[PDB]
Amino acid sequence: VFSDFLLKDPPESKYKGLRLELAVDKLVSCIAVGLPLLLISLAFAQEITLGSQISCFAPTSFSWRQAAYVDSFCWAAVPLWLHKFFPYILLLVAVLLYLPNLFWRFTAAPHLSSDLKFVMEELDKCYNRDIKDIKYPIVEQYLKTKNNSYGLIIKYLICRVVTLIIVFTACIYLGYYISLFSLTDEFTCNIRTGILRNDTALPPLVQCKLIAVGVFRLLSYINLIIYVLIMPFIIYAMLVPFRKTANVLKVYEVLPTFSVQQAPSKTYDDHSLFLLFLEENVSELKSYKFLKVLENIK
Amino acid sequence: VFSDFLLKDPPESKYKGLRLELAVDKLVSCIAVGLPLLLISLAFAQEITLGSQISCFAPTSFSWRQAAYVDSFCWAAVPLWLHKFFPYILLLVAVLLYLPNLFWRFTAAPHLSSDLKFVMEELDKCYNRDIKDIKYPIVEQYLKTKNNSYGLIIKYLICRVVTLIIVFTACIYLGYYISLFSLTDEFTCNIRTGILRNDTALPPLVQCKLIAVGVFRLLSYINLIIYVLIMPFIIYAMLVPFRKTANVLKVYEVLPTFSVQQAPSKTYDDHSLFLLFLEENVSELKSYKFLKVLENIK
Repeated sequence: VFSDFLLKDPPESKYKGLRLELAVDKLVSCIAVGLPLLLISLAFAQEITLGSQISCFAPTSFSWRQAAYVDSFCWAAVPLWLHKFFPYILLLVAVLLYLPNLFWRFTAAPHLSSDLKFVMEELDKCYNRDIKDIKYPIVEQYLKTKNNSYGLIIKYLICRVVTLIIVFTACIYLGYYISLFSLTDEFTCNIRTGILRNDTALPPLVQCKLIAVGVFRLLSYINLIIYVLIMPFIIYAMLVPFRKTANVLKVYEVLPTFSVQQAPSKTYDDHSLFLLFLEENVSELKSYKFLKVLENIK
Repeated sequence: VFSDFLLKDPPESKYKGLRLELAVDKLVSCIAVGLPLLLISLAFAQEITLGSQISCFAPTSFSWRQAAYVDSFCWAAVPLWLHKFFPYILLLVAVLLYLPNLFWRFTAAPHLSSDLKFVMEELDKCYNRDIKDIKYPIVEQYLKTKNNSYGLIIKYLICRVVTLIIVFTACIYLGYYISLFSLTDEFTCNIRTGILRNDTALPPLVQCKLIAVGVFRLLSYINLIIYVLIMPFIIYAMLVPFRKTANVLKVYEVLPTFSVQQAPSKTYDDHSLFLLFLEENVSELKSYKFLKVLENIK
């Protein structure tokens, strides 16, 4: 009947902590954000301890400031900018990896939270009414409405694709850096450009060794290992229809007011993602344990 | 009848988190504020690691402090001030981009929040009364009153226009800097002005190379790419009437006390912006899901 649709008695803070993000996605994002931040914090601290990036052997005739000038000249411009922009690139990739979390929180979190709250409220009310009667399937209709939408799934896929693309780009950059800075970390520098061509009082070439190359190599190796370890998790999370989902509704047709589920399908609609979130958050539902034990009774 | 106008029972904290800013606007503002701040923090840290901005080759006859004096002279005054004022300009544009958020929060947030609260309260009360009757359109009148106002839409347009203008000015400045500081980062410096003209003990010219030019170029490239990526979002947000709006009222004429909407129009009035905010915040409304499932029933 049209008597259960009243909403004059809504819960205040009954749920208080609904999980709006999947556990594996949260873990992957947390790792991929924390590791670069900590590693470049370590790099900044280590070079602050060191105080320089490149060391060049200047002739004894040169004074202190002439040696400083040649050091600065050789530090500015085989691709050399890879070693110079490594921490900035790591910050950029860390910020880009943190961005999808903000996008998901700002574009899809409130609607998903409201839908989950409504669905579990309806489930609990229907279970209580049915268990009181034994001493209308609103949830089924809401899921049927969700069966044709495409917004939340598109947002989730966009977040996962952006994260995967950023991770792959970072992996490519780190591998290229590791391959390039492997033979040596020293080169020759020519202090000749400009007016310095005329005078021959300066050596034609000076040996310049790049410092902290080994530390950067170790950080690149760690980042590459972590990223190639976490990439399969992102790939698996992308395949929403093929996730190992446990049908929470499979235990709910024991009640008389629930029909047997038919036509699973669940290719790339909001039904699949919503079912995944419902399975994740079913721990809060009070009636789930009662339904499970009642099913195990028979 | 004139009996539903009582207000002796208002909710205390029923809503608790109404979204007073659009998701895309919030994301654009957050990105355009965070990126420059982090990038100039990186620039400050990097030069603190470096400790200098310009390196000049001084003659061996010069002492330490004479070289420091010529370094300072060449650092002070082809436009050179572009490289000197880059972080200050970035802070200025970041603060100017953060200003519209404060303007919107101080001038339009409370009134919009109150209007939204009143509208959803009226919607919920009318739905409950109608669903109780089946076992006066105050919202329509309030929207008709809002159909002639122009304040909130003017404030929103002012915020968007200011943000777009600041972003475009920053893009122009960054492009000009990138174009200018591309051929070289070194020049010649003349230590002659004042009493130094008479004595010939100083070289007529000295080579001075600007340091951190490549880092500034990379930061400018990143800022320009991000800003030209986010500008179309601002342009789309400016076109309020042409937004892909979903009529939340389209599901509300099922109730007998609701009339069919007519004359959409919605050119540049507060009705369009208020409808956009209502569609964004409809997730909090309890009756929206019930109306959706009832509409899907038929």
